[PDB]
Amino acid sequence: LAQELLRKLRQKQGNWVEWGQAIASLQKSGYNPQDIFEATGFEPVQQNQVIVGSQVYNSLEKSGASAATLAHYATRGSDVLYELRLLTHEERAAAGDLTFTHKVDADEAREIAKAIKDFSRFRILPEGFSNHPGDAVAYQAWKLARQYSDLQERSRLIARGLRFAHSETARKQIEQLL
Amino acid sequence: LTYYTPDYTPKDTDILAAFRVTPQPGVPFEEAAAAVAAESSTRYKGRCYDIEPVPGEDNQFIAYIAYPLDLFEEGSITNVLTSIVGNVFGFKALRALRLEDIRFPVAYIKTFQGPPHGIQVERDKLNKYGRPLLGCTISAKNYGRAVYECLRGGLDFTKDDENINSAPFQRWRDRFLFVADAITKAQAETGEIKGHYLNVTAPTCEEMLKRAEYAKELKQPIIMHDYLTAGFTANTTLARWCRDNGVLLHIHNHGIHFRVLAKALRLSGGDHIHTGITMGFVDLLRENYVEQDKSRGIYFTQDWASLPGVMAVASGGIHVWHMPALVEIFGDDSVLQAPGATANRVALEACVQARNEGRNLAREGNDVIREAAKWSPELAVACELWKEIKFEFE
Amino acid sequence: LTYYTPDYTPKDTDILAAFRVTPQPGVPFEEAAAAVAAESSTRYKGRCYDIEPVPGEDNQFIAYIAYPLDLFEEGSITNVLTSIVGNVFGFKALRALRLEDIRFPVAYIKTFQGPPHGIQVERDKLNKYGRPLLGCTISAKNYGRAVYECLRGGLDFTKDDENINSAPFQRWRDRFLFVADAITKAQAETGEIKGHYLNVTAPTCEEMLKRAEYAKELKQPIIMHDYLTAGFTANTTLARWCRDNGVLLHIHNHGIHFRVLAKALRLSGGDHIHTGITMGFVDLLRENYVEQDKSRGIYFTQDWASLPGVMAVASGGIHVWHMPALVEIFGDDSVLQAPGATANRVALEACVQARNEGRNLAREGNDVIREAAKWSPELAVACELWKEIKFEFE
Amino acid sequence: NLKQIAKDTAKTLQSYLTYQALMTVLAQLGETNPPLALWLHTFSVGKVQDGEAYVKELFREQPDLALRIMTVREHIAEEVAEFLPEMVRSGIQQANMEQRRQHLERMTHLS
Repeated sequence: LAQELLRKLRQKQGNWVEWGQAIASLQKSGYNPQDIFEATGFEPVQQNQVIVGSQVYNSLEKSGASAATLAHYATRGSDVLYELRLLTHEERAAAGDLTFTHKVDADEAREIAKAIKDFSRFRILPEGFSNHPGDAVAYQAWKLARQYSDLQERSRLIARGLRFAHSETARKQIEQLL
Repeated sequence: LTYYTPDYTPKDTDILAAFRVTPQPGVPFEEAAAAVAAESSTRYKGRCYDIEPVPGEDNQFIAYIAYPLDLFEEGSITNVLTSIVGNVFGFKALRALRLEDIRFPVAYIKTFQGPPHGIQVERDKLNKYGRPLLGCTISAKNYGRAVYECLRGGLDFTKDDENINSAPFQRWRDRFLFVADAITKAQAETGEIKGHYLNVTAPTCEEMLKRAEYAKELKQPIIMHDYLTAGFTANTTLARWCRDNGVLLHIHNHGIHFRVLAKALRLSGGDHIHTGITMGFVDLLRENYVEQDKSRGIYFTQDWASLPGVMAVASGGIHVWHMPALVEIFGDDSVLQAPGATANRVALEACVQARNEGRNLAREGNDVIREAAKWSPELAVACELWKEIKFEFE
Repeated sequence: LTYYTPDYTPKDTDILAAFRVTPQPGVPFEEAAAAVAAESSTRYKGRCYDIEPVPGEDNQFIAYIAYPLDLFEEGSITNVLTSIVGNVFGFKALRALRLEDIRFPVAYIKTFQGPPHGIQVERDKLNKYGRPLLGCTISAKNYGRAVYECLRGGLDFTKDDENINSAPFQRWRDRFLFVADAITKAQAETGEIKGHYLNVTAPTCEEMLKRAEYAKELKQPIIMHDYLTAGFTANTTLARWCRDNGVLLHIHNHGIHFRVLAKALRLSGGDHIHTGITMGFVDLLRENYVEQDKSRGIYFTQDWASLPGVMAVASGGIHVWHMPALVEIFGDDSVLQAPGATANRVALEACVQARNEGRNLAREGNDVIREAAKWSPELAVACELWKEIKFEFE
Repeated sequence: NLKQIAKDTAKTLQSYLTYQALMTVLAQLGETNPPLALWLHTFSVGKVQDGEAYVKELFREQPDLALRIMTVREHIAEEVAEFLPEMVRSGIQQANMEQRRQHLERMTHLS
């Protein structure tokens, strides 16, 4: 009797991971996605963001995140957690905490998930940085700020460089720019 | 020597070029760059404002030339590519010369209309969402019978490539029907909508206007041709046949680098073009804003300022077993190239769910191909055909 | 209240408005401005970033609202004037509301094509260079006989103004010939080329397409109509009849100030429009760059970035004796309104040479009119008719 | 090209030179500290390639013996790796003499 997962959607019953998981039930019982929108108000383009989000949020509380991150990402903050899809199971919950505090938008957490991707693509840690994503986006913001030889152009990358840098050794590398 | 003023900041609205220059023996680095910015154009003159060198390579230096805004015609790629590098490749005082980059302003990008269809607009008639595409290259009836059985394995389209025009054994009209009659017998029998990409190349353009009005009468999907042996002038009479019809989007030491050729081709038009630096222009066709990465060939900074993206085509060859290596690098928004066609769709669809679990698809790619053999006999054959060649010589 | 973020600098590419607001009693200055920036539009929202007051006037404050770039359609004045002030004039929480200014970006100005003809392009068929122009307003034969003798005194054109359409006493066709037959008899007999500006106003536009194809067949000069009882939509079907023909350029407490209406009308089109603040928009129609003059109504800064200028029309009335007062203020590049017509050309042509000697034409203006009476009998009559009214009561 | 080759060759033989590093330590600790050789032999079997990125995993659990492996990259990589030039091309000429002979072995079989 899978029709009671048809009912909990046009009544607005639950929160967004509760719909993010009830879709993948119905996507394992022979459903064409095209006809899912006929009885429930979500086209599978819009369902696509909460499939992958609940495929992240089951990994967010798994990998040891804090309480307030697991409180607000139960209710709001949807498409940011769609953008952490290109990571692994081990570093998403480290970034779910970090992209909550700064209240970043869709496109900014797009590139933070890109910056932690290349910082973890490396076989080697670069100088003065650790495993935290606050060091990841402050490594790129310093690696791409060495190339300016001008003072009043690099502080666009130093204010953001002093916005994320997590350990104190990663704070000194930003301080050499000044 | 008023063509070299390094005491100058290039404005917010200037057009702005680079050049990886290599001069003859004894030729200084400061007069070869004034030999470029002056002989391009003729307050109406370009000025080489910077002279940065290149470390550990054959005597190159990076010349930053800044042309004004008004020097050029609004909405033209032929003008920009010709008033800049007209007779500048023709000097003997240089050993080589390449054109690595161009910054268009925000003010000049939005004169152009761009690609007709984007990362959003492509999914309307194309029934594929959130997963990349597939398509393989192919008398007259027997030619129609072969595409009749390639699309029946998972190929999202096929390719009438390798230059099949109307020869005396296989005319142009009797090839269109038999690969239109071969779509109507695979649309319903496979549950999806597929095209067969067909050449429109003719001697004239009046004949080319008949090889594209016959194709889509209301008959037929989105059907393309090239840019070589053709121009940004030849493919403007038919890329703007997509301004009525939505029908042609695939474009199939001493030079001009491809990322200049890719700025010229988004702004001209088309929805997915064929091709750190491999990652470089594929973050120009797809992104909105790109900050300056000198180790990627991206020497400038220009936001694209709300204009439709364009995807990429796989350009390495046959790839049947080397499937998860492409899925990470080109991402979601790209396009890739009947038992031999059913092995292609299965290896593509499998990896995408093992990415979304959180499994590191870079360090695990082959085992995802191996677990997909236990329900697919066409991947049982292919993995043995490809290469396991290694070295453990430590 | 996310529609008021004063912690924000408006970007290089934002669209940027002002408003001279006046609220009801007790209504704060910070919520009336969020009552404007929010109910205009609906990252896609305008934000009032500044709240500056007005000294010594009835409780006004200047609201600086910043809409994004992408919010609007490229090349449209109807959209910009409607998505901004659609239902914002319809509140009861304000006593008044005016729209004093708009900054268009550099990126959005050069989407538009602008006036077809400028301060340069007007001098091609118009045979007048470096000196302003002259033109006076006028059965069917007897109407043709009167313009037959106004242009024969120096009038560079004439005006079929005060709304003469086809009435049952004077039809539309039998007015065009008799003021075309009256140009062919004054072009050669006076040594210059003159037009007679004629109305094209019809009920339909299919009839208006016949009142403008008959006028210039190849018959006739540059011939205009209005903007009121008409739109930026009505005069787009015929201002782009100047994109083939070069033929229609003259445009003849609680509101919208004229300098908003003048940005809307250069960018739409036309070569000389009818109208510190009188000096204000006439340094917007004619200039390239204008820096912020808060005591002139020019509250913003935007370079026009290479787009054709547009001149001004004298708007005070009959001016026969008050000639050198207009020549300084509107300058060279403007337009002004048979014995009674020969007094007009003489008083204009005389002052211009006494400016170029170096004589201060402001503090000397009447004596230049008086010395031009000793070779012209038509200026002997006019200076006695006008006003010498003074007060020496010290 | 060749710089694609030569930079790939630079890391391969390096990882081979960091193996003779680990083997010199291996015979050394079979004489000084036989408990330390029996535990180094336990970690050695783990099938981990990339000798440069193999010593980094040694610093994770044992930051000290990974310096003695590194020590001979200055000391034993000078008596092994600078003798490579005069000792490749001699073997190339030998393979030009070992293998040209069997073109004659088929020819005598064809004789």
